[PDB]
Parts: sequence; structure tokens; C-alpha cells
Amino acid sequence: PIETVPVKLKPGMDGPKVKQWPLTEEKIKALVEICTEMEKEGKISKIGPENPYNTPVFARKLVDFRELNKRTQDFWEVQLGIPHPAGLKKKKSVTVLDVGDAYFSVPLDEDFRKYTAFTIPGIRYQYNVLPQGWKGSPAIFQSSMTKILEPFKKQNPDIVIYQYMDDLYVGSDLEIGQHRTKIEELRQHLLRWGLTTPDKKHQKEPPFLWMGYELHPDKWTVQPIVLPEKDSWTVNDIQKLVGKLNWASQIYPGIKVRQLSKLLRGTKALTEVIPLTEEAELELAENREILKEPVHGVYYDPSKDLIAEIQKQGQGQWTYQIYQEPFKNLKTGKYARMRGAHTNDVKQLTEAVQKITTESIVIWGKTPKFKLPIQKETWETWWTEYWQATWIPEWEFVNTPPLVKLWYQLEKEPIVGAETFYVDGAANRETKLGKAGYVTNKGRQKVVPLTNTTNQKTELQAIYLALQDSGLEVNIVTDSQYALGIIQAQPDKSESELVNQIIEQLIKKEKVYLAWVPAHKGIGGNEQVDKLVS
Amino acid sequence: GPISPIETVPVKLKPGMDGPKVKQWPLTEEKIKALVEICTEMEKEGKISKIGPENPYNTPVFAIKKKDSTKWRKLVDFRELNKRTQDFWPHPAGLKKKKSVTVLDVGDAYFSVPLDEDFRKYTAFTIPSINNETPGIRYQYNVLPQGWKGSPAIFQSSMTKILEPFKKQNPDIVIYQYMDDLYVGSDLEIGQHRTKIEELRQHLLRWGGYELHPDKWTVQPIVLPEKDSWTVNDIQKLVGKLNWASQIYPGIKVRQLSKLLRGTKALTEVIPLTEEAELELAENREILKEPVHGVYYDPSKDLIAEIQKQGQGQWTYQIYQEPFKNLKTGKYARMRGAHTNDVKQLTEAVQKITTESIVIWGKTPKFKLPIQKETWETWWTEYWQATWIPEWEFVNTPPL
Ligand SMILES: O=C1Cc2ccc(-c3ccco3)cc2C(=O)N1O
Ligand SMILES: [Mn+2]
Ligand SMILES: [Mn+2]
Repeated sequence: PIETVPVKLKPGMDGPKVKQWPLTEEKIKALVEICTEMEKEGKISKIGPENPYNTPVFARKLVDFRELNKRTQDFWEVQLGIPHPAGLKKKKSVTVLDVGDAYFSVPLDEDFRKYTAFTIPGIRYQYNVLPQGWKGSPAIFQSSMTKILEPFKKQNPDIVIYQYMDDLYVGSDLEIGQHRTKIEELRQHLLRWGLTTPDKKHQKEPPFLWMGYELHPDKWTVQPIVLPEKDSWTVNDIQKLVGKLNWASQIYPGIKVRQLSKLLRGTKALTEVIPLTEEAELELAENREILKEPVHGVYYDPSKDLIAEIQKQGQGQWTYQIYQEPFKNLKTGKYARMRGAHTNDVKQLTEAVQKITTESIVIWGKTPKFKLPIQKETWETWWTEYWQATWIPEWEFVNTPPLVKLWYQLEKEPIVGAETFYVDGAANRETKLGKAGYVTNKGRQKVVPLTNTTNQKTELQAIYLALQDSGLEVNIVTDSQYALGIIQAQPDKSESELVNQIIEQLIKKEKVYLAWVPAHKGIGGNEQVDKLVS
Repeated sequence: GPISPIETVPVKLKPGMDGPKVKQWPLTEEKIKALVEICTEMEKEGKISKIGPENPYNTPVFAIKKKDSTKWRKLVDFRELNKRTQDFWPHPAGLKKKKSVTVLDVGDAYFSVPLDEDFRKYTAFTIPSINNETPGIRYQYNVLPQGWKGSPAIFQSSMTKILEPFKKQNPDIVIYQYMDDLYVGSDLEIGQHRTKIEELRQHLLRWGGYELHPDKWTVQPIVLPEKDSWTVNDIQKLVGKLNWASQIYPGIKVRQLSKLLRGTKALTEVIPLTEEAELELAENREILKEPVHGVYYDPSKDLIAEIQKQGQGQWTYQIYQEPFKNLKTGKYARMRGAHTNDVKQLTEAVQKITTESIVIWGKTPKFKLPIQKETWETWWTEYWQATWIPEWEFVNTPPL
């Protein structure tokens, strides 16, 4: 009864014709029983050798639609992500329905049924429903499921129906008896469209399993994820492996899928043996201890505010909690990013505030109030002096050490009575020899030999020397904007050990004034140290 | 649902270009609710139609409120679709010269001319749900949409017939049209400008604001410091200042000033100006007022606007098509969010610079913004009050 979705192949491309693998009397009989069943249920139709196309079938039954998927058009996946149980509000009555044979109950475009052709190892088959494993079956089903559900939701405004794939979440603040009949209507409404809902895939009492979450009356806990410790993986339970683990990635961050997936750079048959490259053995194992950690949260109350508190941890890691009542957290997580060039803690905190803000808008459609381990004056000093535009939403200070600080601050005007160091660096040809030195208005000077360096590194080395051999107050003059701009970025950490100790000198200093002049002009301080590194 | 009674114009994309495929970003609850109430009424009025996942294209959508506006206006970020849409088929240089110019939102008039039935799939947009509770609601346009660069081009025929009864009873009213807006300027009294802009407004209603004053828009020129007691630091800051302007004006000379700093001197030491350097300074001060050589507007090239954060609530900007040959330079101050929000001031300045560029040249610039991508991409939609959207690059290298 459902209107079909028009499916076109990619332009200039024909259907798939991958030869069938011939196999044994053992499971070649099960297929035709399976298939007659499917033909007796209307899911597949018979045609002879008229259409050319072929899709391999292995052996419950399995179909390999990979070659067909590479030729099928792109479908806009409407979903911006999965739902989070913390996004749910508490409803007096909850129900989780699951549709029986979700895919095998939505008709396929009749013009597109020809390329679906396959042959039992003989009678040839072509699908008339959404096939499992095809590219478009998820998008077409959910679209079909939605507009099939819309007249029901409109005529039943007192209930809320959340739909994702097979599982239907049906919540309401109605009486259980009234909530009872409203469900049976939905099942009867679904049954009239050819979508049955079995009775023990029907979830009646609670802990209600919706998308791998146990929905207790006043809490939710993620379903313990357990996936196999077998010995000889094949690339189907390697593709079901990458599948049901990179949905776990949404609730469990840090679960990456690069290794496994890379194992299908080949024309492999879906049933043949697949060797684990030893790179892939730590992939699973790295987070098998992450997967075993529990997750639990509370439900959302829109009458109260959202509070987000962030804490500082080791090695550029940050923890955060999102709650409405104190310590009754809706969501918690970890964030870990140190920059590849130069980062400081205030930047990382600004990034953490922004990353939580976005996922808060994703889940609740609003920005939380933040409690951050930073002084108002520390922040005020940072953003007003930062060369770039920056800002954070409405927040308040929380005294949870280690607090975030500014570890140094360059001065804005040159310092009277402070030693003025002019620095420079240089390199020569293929010589693999560098010079970084300084000259001082008081006559002080120094030059050191360098081994394997860039040209920036010489300029950064020159600045570092002036910080070493100077008092608590110093004015430094460089011709290098690279060096001057790196300190202008105000980093407190670095992967460059030279930069790290320039920081360490900068922290120990009392007043530093960095100054820039164009090289190879008549400037008195620049040219003297420039000749010394000639 | 209902087809348009009047006839459709054929439109195509650029050669060899496909339609836009831009992911929808997360929306606040108030905007989704606003987009839901707006798109339902638009769908009932046959202006948009629900589509499935067979359409592989998508364009972002959100909603804004204009200055002092209390109602939500839908904004569709057509920046990608416009980039891939064909060019169609003059800019009134007198719009800049008028005393008062008002901007009117004529985007609703576009909802009466139908979109090419074969072009409609490229206007697909999806309204996301909170916490992805339900799949987003997909739509495409059946009529000329607001924010598409092809809508005012196709409507130019109809718009001309609506405005010429007004424009020859007022042959000195400059009327420029850019995207969903009409820019209308005059040299009239402020009292007599407002009711003549309201009569043109109600003449539009016969078929079926926000005010500017462009004759006092400033240009901030290059200004050298002129203190009286120059220190070493004050002079070597002017030397790199002048050595910088030598890229714009090749006639700058900095040597006799640099001669004053010869020898390793302390930055705070005051340096007397040997008078052959003040001649170099007075000449440099006056070789900064002439027009830059080779500066003109090429409407076949993109505009570029760079914005610098000066702090204390002031922001400098330069409009140019190729470096050092600036078409316009300026500075803003005391905008909304001053001394409290850098993003809100940058978002305002982007709106102000673009409004100027539309009035002057009839084109919006490509902005280089002094902000990380992630900070700007988190807040800019919260302060946007313009019916157009420009394109931007992010600047992470400190200037001067
Ligand atoms: O002696 C010299 C000559 C020089 C030329 C060009 C550049 C340069 C190009 C782009 C950025 O910087 C830098 C230097 C420099 O640092 N020293 O020291
Ligand atoms: Mn140098
Ligand atoms: Mn040098």
C-alpha cells in the first residue's frame, strides 16, 4: 500500500552482474525453502533469463549487495546523529515497539527491481521489497516509516513517538489504560500498512531497551556492549564488526574504526578467511576496557536550567558534567586535545566550552550555563588582549583546582631601565651550521653554534638566549615575525622542546617586551647582531 | 500542490557543476519551532513540498531576527547553491551619493513566481529535530526562494512593472535591488523621505524598513604617529610602519630615519630627530595622501575584506580586490557587544562592511576573519540580522 521511492542508478552506469559462487548440496537447499517462503510472503518475484543482472548469494540467508551499492545513487541521510537518552523527558507511560521485518515490508521502486536480480545455484529471482544490505534500504525505510506514522501522531497529539530504525519509543503522560489502547491503535495502524509488531519484541515493562539503553523510571544506563573474541574473522562479522562498534562510538567517544575498515581494501569474497593485521588487534582491544565502563544519567526537565561544569585533567584532557540538579548528571564525558603547533590551557578551555555547547544544542536545543575553573579577571585579561576575536557564553567561576591561569604576559610598552637585547639567527647553504646570538646596548653579546636547524629555529634560539642571559625585566628585538608571532599566541605547552623552554624562561621572567623590526634596514640594533651571524 | 498560473523561466547550473550537498547544522529549539510553524504554512500555500531521500541535495537552514524585530524570519544559507547557479543576463553609482537610503525586505514578493520544475531539486533543505528524536523534515521549493541569487534576476521583469509607476513620478529616486532587498535613496528631507518610502511600500501592497546615510561614510587613511619626543622604540616602529607602506606607495624612504638609530641603543632612549630625517618624515607624511596607483573596481573579480581587532571595541577593515590597492579602508567602534563580546562585534562589522559594499559596488566581499573556525561556527548564527550571508576564510596569523 505504501507509495514507492523512485531509485535511479548513477548516471552512465548499468546494473550489477557479479557471477554466483557455486556451492554444496548442504545450504543450496535451504535457500529455495527460504526463498519460497519469501516468494510465498510476496518479497521476491520470479523472472527467467530475460534480465541480465546478478547478485551473489551465500549461506538464514545472506546477500552481497556491495557491487549494487557502488552503482546505486546517493541518498541524503536525514539524521544528524542518534538520540541521547538524556535528551528524553520523563513520561508517565513509556513503550518501545519494534517492527517485524522492517526492511522486508516496504516496496521497492518497480523500475529498479531488475538490477536486484539474483540466481539460486535454476530459478532466477528479483526483489520487490527493500533488500537487506542494499544502500537505499535504510533511507527508504525510515522515510517510509515516517510518513506512515505522521497521520497517527497528528491524530494522537497526547503521545510522542520517537522513531529510529526498528525501535519505536512511545511515551505519554496518560493513564496506563489509555496508554494501553493508544498503542494497540498504532500497531493496528502499522498492521494496515504491512508492518507487524511482535508481542515479545514488544517491550511492556521497564527496563525498556531503546537503541541499546535501559530506560529505568528515573535513570538510564547504556546496554553493556559485548562483541566476539573469536579466532577466525570473516569480513561479514568484520563488517558487522565495524557496524555495531561505530554506533557505540556516539555514546563511547574514542572508539575509532580506521584499522578494521582498512581490512576491506580488496575484492574479497564475503565468506573467505580474513587475517587480522596486528594493527587491528589493538583497535578492538584498546577500547574493550572502554566499552566495559558503565554509563548512566538522569532524564531532562525543561523547567530547570542546564549546568555544565568542566574540570582540568592530565595531558590536555578535560572532564565535563551536564546536570540540572547538583550531582544528578544528564551526561558526562572526556575531551582530549593538545595542538600540533602551540596550545595553551585557556584556548583548550574555550574549545571545551564550544564542543559541549554544540552537543547541548544537539540534545536539548539550548546552551547550558557553564561553571569553569578560571577567574573572571584571568579570562577578562586573556580575551581583551588576544589578537583574535574570542568569547565564551554566560559562565561563572568554580574553585576546583587545578584552576586555569595565564602563565605569562608580554608588556605593551618598552621598559625603561631594562636591558635591550637585539637578537637574530641565520643559516648557510648546505653547511648544516647555524648561528643564533644577541647584542646588547650595554655591550653584552653572545653567539652559539647550531647543528640541524631551520631558519625560524635560529630566530627562536636567539630569543631563548636573550631570555637566559638577562634579568627579570628585558626588552627583546627580533626581525622574525614567526618567532614573535609564536610567543604572541601565548602558549604554555609545546611539542617543540625549544619552545617549551622559551616558555619556561618566560614564566620565570617578570617583564618581557618583544619588539619587531624589518630586517636589512638601517636599524642600529638589528644590523649588529645580523653581521655576527653572517 | 497547486501549480503556478503564470509561466516558468528555465534556469540551469554552471557547466559541469552538480547541486549543493551541505549538511544541516544543529539548531536551537526556538529556531526549530519557528521553522516548523513557518514551513507548514508555506507548504499549505504550495510554496514548498515535502520530499524524500531520493533527492541527494541539501542546503542549510536556520532563522534570524532583524534589528528590533520580534518575529522569526527564515534564512536559507544558499551560499553553495548560488556559487553553482548560472550567472544571469547595472549598478547605480548614485546610491552611494544620496543623503538617506532605506532597505526594504521584498523577499516575500518572490513567493509568487514559480521555480523551474527541473531546478527545484537543488533547493532541498532539511529541518532537524531536537536530539534527533524524529528524522528531519525535508523540503524543496516550488517558487522563487529568499536568498537565491536567481530569484531577483527572474523577478526583475515583474519588479520593474511594479516600480516604474513610482520611479518616473520620482525620477531622482535611486532604486537598487540586491537579493531580497530594495535599496532606495534620495536627497530629500528626513521627514519627506520616510513617507515617500512608505508610499512605495504600500504601492508594493497594491500589486499583491532599515535606514542608512551613505554620504557621511568615512575612510580611515594611513596615519603615522607624530609625537614630539621620539624614542628608539618609537622610531623603529615608524620605520617598519613606513617600510610597510612602501608596498602600497613605492616612493617611501626609511633610511635617514634608520640612520638615527644606528648603534645598539636602548629602546626607551629618546632620539632627537636630525632634521634631514624630518624632511624624510614630512615627505613620507605627504606621500601618503595621494591615490594609490592602479586602484579600480573590477566587477568581474571577487571583493575581499579583512577585519582586524584593535581592542577596546574598535575594529579596522580594508576592502580590496588585490592587495595594497585598497578600494576602501575604515574603522568601526561602539557596536553591539562592545567590551563584552568579540563575536557579536565581528558579526556586526561583517554586516556593516557588506551593507557598504552592496551600496558602493553591488557585491558582497569575501571576508578574512580574525577568529578560529570553531568559535565563529558556534555563535555567528546567534547574532546574524541580515537576509544575505557572505563567504569567509579564517585568519590565524597575527598582523603588525
Ligand atoms: O637576514 C635576513 C633576511 C630575511 C629575508 C626575508 C625574510 C622573510 C621572508 C619572509 C619572512 O621573512 C626574513 C629574513 C630574515 O629573517 N633575515 O634575518
Ligand atoms: Mn633574521
Ligand atoms: Mn638576519
